[PDB]
Amino acid sequence: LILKGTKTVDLSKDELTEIIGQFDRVHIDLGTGDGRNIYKLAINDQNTFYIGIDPVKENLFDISKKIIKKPSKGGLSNVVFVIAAAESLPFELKNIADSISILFPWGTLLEYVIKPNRDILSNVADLAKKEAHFEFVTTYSDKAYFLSEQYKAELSNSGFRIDDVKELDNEYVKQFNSLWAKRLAFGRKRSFFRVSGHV
Repeated sequence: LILKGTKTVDLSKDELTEIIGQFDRVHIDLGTGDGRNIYKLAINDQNTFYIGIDPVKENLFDISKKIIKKPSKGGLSNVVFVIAAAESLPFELKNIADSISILFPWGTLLEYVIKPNRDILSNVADLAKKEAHFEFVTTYSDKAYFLSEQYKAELSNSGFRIDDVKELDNEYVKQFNSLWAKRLAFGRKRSFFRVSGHV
């Protein structure tokens, strides 16, 4: 279940394996949103295949129509948008990612990362390969909680070993091309949190 411009089509496990073959790394961005964060990641690193997952295709149409253009007009060969939700990830993505990111999640996905929801995070952990680097960047209102043993033990029980926790400012977030990230970055002073480590 992927997007070819504004049209939804199927991609089989084989086809995907074939594509991933021409790359040394595969990164997955969950709840990718409007696909801009992923777009910038890919354009700056042609040695990685980027998979942006999101349950709402309407928000992906623009970038989706753009990545499919010829390279001369902003097209990209290392991107694919998957239409799925954290509650039910596609089995084809099992044990495939070298790295995973969840950037500025909203709604239920934010809840799953913050609570945390061990079951849901467990399913996300299944998308990563043995190595697997991960990054969770969140914000709620405009750091000790994430460094607590409780949160650390729960994420660990889900397959996520925290190596670092950092509090980022608007200045940093101003770097993201996401319209959602920019609204967040350009507004009131706000606190951002990045929990990162390995699977």
